[PDB]
Amino acid sequence: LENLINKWSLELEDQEKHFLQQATQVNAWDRTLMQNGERITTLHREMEKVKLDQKRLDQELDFILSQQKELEDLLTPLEESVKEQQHADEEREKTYKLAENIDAQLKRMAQDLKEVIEHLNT
Amino acid sequence: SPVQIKQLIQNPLSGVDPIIWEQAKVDNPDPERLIPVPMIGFKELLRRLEVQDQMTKQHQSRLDIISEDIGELQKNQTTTMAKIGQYKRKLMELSHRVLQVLIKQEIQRKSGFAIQAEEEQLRVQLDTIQSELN
Amino acid sequence: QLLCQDVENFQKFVKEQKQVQEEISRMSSKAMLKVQEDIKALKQLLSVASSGLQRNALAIDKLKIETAEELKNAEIALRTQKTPPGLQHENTAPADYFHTLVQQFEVQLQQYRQQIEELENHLA
Amino acid sequence: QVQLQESGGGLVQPGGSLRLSCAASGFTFSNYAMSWVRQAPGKGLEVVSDIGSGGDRITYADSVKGRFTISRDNAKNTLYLQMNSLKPEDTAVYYCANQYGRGPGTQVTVSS
Repeated sequence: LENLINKWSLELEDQEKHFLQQATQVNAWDRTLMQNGERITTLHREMEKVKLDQKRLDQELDFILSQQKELEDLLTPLEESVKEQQHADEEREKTYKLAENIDAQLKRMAQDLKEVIEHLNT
Repeated sequence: SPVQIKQLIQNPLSGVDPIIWEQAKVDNPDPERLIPVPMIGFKELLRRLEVQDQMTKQHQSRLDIISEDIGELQKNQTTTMAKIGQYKRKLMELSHRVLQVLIKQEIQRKSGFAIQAEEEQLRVQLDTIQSELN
Repeated sequence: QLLCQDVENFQKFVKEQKQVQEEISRMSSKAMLKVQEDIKALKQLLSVASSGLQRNALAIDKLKIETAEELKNAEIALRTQKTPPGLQHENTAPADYFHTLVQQFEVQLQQYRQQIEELENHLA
Repeated sequence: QVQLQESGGGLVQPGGSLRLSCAASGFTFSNYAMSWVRQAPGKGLEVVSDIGSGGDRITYADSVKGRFTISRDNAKNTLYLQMNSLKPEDTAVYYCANQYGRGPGTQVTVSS
């Protein structure tokens, strides 16, 4: 009747230290869960911000396309009309062709340096 | 809340020792966004455990969505880099095509004119540039 | 022992507290720790992405400006054609174009030389 | 060889209206930009209106802004000029042209 009380009172001297262990680790785990939600929330808002910046780039890129399309539509008729067309006229042609070539060279050099850097930042 | 915190994290609550309760206040990891709340019994201990699982369940679900929006971003990024490569190329093309038209116009509209001074100053500036790269 | 069945009021409870203690003993943190890892991982992907986003956002503004400068230059050509022979001597814009063009050339190979050295130093 | 012939000119009272034409030949008109140019006998050349190959990229001199309208039919190789609310100062020879040539002209007098 009474010796039993010595069992349950020794179980409680076996379940108390469990409780404290558990409560300690709960206070630890729930700290993790709070860090998570905080870091999740921060992540999410940057994720939306970057979405925005991306869409801005998409818009600028559409704009550029429109600009370039405008530029070609403006340029082909000039090219055609100018197509249906002397010491000075021959010398002047050398002078301005020299410019055409130089521009052709410097653009190649540009294009080549870019492709090198493309192979670089890989 | 403002003062009201101070007005209810004291004295202790539901039979908590005034000494252990005071130890939680100082051992508080983020008193800016949290208060000590007594949890008595293995039941509140499990209740808290199950809340953790529910929220971690929600946490993981966001990360899967967000993960989704990264792949989209990454692919959006690669497309963007590609269009940049084209449009630089087109621009380089168009730019040179314009220089060709302006040139044809110059020769034409100056037909039968003396070579002219400022025109011979280009020649030099152009010849020195061709030489500077050879 | 008359109403002392309050030992049954101390038997059923001990188990309740024992069978929950076992439930606590069963739970782990592994999932909560994936969440922790996954966050650090996605931060890393987002960061490289947003870095490259700024890199070629610069590429895009430079491109937009230049396309716009070149659109102006084509409008010069259109102005030249429109102008009749009697007013061509007042068409000074083509001259400004070419004068601007050669100083742009001079500025270009200076950059390209500079870019070359940087690229050599980047290799050593 | 750019060949241009204009017409539709005449003598009108202040406030009057007129519509000029320029027939183009010897060149693929649809690809070229065109101008209307004028000269009063004492003064110098003044462009009054421009237009691009496709009838876009139009411009006007402030003098005639709101009063003149420029247009073209590429199919009939024809350049037009509506002139409304005409003034004595609009009195001149009206040429149609680009950098490659111009026509004989067509006289426009607005009496005073």
